[PDB]
Amino acid sequence: RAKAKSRSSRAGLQFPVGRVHRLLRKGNYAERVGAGAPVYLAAVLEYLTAEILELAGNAARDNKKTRIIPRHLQLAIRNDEELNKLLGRVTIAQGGVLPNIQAVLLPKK
Amino acid sequence: RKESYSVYVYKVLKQVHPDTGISSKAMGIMNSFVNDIFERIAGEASRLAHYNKRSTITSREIQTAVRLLLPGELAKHAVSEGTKAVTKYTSSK
Amino acid sequence: LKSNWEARQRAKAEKEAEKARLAEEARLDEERRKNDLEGWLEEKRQLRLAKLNQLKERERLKADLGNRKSLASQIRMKNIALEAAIRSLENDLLRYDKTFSYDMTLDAQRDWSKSLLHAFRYGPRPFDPSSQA
Amino acid sequence: RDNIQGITKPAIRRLARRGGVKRISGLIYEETRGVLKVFLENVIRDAVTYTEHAKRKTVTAMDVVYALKRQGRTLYGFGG
Amino acid sequence: VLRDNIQGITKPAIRRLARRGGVKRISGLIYEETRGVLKVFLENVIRDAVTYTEHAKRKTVTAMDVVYALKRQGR
Amino acid sequence: LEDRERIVQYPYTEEEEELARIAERKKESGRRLQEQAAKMRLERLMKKEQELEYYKDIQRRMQGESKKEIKRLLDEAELKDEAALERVIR
Amino acid sequence: LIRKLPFQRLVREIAQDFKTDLRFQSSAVMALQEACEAYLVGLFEDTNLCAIHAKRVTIMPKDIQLARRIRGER
Amino acid sequence: KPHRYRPGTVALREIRRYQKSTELLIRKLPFQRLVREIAQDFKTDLRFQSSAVMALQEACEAYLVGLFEDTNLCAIHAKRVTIMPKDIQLARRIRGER
DNA sequence: TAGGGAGTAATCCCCTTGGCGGTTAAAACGCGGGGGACAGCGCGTACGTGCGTTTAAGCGGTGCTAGAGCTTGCTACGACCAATTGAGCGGCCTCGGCACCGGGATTCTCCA
DNA sequence: TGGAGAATCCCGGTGCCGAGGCCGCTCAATTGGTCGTAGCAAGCTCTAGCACCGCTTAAACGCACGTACGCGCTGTCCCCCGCGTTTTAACCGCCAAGGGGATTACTCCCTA
Repeated sequence: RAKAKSRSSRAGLQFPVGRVHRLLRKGNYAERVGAGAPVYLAAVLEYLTAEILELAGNAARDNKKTRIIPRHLQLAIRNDEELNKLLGRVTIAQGGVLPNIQAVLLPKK
Repeated sequence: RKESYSVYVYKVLKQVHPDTGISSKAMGIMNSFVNDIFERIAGEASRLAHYNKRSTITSREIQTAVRLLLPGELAKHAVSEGTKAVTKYTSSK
Repeated sequence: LKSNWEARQRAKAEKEAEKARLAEEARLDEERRKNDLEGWLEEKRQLRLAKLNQLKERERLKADLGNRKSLASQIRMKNIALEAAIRSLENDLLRYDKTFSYDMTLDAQRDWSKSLLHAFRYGPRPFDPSSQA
Repeated sequence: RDNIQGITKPAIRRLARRGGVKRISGLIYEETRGVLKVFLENVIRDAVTYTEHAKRKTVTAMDVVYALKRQGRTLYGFGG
Repeated sequence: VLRDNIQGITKPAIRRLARRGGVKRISGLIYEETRGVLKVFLENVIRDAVTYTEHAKRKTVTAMDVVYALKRQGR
Repeated sequence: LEDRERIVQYPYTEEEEELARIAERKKESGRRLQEQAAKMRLERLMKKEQELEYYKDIQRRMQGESKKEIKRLLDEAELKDEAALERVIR
Repeated sequence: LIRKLPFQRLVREIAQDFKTDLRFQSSAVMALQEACEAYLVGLFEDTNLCAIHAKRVTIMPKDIQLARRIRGER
Repeated sequence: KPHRYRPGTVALREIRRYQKSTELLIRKLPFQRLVREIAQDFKTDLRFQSSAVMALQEACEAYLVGLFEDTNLCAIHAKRVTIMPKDIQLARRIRGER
């Protein structure tokens, strides 16, 4: 018997192709689940996780914080033209809002 | 036994920002995001299979779900990184 | 082609048997009406009342259905984890129940001739928006 | 009991400040209380059905989250 | 090749659509704005309907492809 | 009420080959819709009668084969029992 | 409301950017037009509310922008 | 004589404070009683997890904060600095919510 | 004939609700004044109505061929399950990030 | 422009507590084999999508022309802000209750 090599390792992914395969089966999404669908999906999950975490890691550094706080995830999402399209109807616990004052409200010169 | 993507989110984190950390409260949002985007792709992949009277979720379902669900440049890079992973998978085993 | 013709013929036999069954039911109702008219009309009145209750329940249901969208999604989790009849009864009562009258019918109960707001706005005449006059 | 009056005028003010609002009509406070109660009723009603169809007496955060996602107002942070 | 066909929703067509919406008076700046609004909507439903058409390996976009694409815009 | 009511007139202004052509289009479109319904029904006739024969053959095999086969054979009709299968049969 | 042939050419023109030589069913064109008519009719109704707000009678592009922004399309 | 800022100065200071912060703006215990008061009319002897009511503050405060933003745009569209109830009514009606 | 399910009540751990007390910070109350809401007014220009022109959309008709839609044949592949182990969860630990405080420095407002 | 004071910054100090890492186990992911099938490849039909032509008219469009409505401008005021005083009740802590649920006890009778 050959030693096991995890399906993630064979795809290079950090995300777990085996669990993603189970969850596609347990969820009854369809009668059958091809061997490649968990690999493709887990790669996309790892990409979208990496996109948001780089922008949130920037926002954390911009605020001198080493840890991503929920604030930094909300800032990263709402400042991004595509994450704000993807998550445009998502509410984030302790995310807050973008600092945004309508210019007509600022004191007149 | 409750299952969380937190260990995999943290491995992605140390690739994009080796110095940077995350709070468990922010990790809960990340875990909520991964579950929500899994559910949205898998749900559209289910509908895509059903619409075509196919019993199998193939990678072609996932690819079309990602092109439906994601906007713009996210869709194109997502489709790229998935096709790469499936190729490296198939070339290995 | 004969097999396709057979399918047409099979339904034609079912159509003929349906028409015969309806005609046989009509023949019985004819003799029930001729002999048991008072009982026969009392059937149609009670049937109309039942059909009215069924329609009112259906009309109430049609008011309950979609009163709040999440009604469906709430109930679905429990699993996971008359018009022609009323008209026909009314028409027979109008034909033969000399105590029945058109003002009883749901048609009259929805006629402009029975509406106060038509009188208020347009008086005893019928109204049409086609007339510029 | 009428605990909707416990949503005080300052609390409604701060929500409007985070909403970027400069001047608030004194008629807003009663209208905002009506808005909040109508919203909060709908979510709790949906949540209680998940609680009862799970045969529970305790409403759980995921009951609320499923009620919110059912309403199109997906909330991240409390669970997947 | 097709070009400039967005002018084919004429100004009176915009009026008919606007009066059906109850609009009484229409700034002339509405016409070019409504054309921009129509095209940005129609591009999204066509893009998804074509994404469904490709999945079936069809060359014909079907009414059911439109229905699925509209149902997705509903989300 | 026509005595109690009084009526004030605001000022107003008021204004066959096409009729045959319209009637032709109405006739043709109506007939074509009836042809579509008849074709759909006649299509349903062959399908549903063969599905009835499909259900009947499932019943025949269910009745013939061992009683342990009953549910698994009627599961070819995606239904647990004839008490269910008779519903869709009817 | 919209005329069929010019809307047809509009949807084919848009399709060129997504896939060349696409075919369209006669029924697929109408399902698009009736959705576009219903979208626009249902939007002017929201611009009119924005024009009857702020006391005007005349809808402005500023009203389309507010109607779309509050519908969430912006 | 003590200082006094002009009308609108501290309103902007307050906007810039609350748009910078993330902490919840409705008081906790007054909201718990509103939730339980609402829940009583659906089912007696219900309980809520603390996380279930805290999840429910976060949802409704985001709903109100998001609504105020839409109503503020309705005010300034009427050329008003002041939001008024008909701004709430317009915003929700455009949203298909009133 | 026997085994294990149905009934029931005592036993005992977990955990959510409610009250008490303080105290303290935020909500409530007052009031001056300001400035923004809003009504009233003038103009002008910009948009709806009408008429003559044109333009091309829509209907009836002919011809073609692509490709949707269906039937047939087979093998590849994912469902399935028994055997094996290591990835990933639950519990425990600690130190360093971050907050919160205090006081001195720079910014911003507003009135002169 | 200046200025005073009030508001916000920043810098250093303190603490605590939660994040990140370590350890046991397990159980759920992986290896290996069997069997059915399902969907992929070929081949036939013929459906309806596309292209073109010619006529009809009714919808579009250019321009005349007014007046109805948009908007700047003035006046008023009232009503919402900003800030000081009064009051209340939100938040925290600690104990209480009981209430629910899973395990254990023991008879009685169904069902294999």
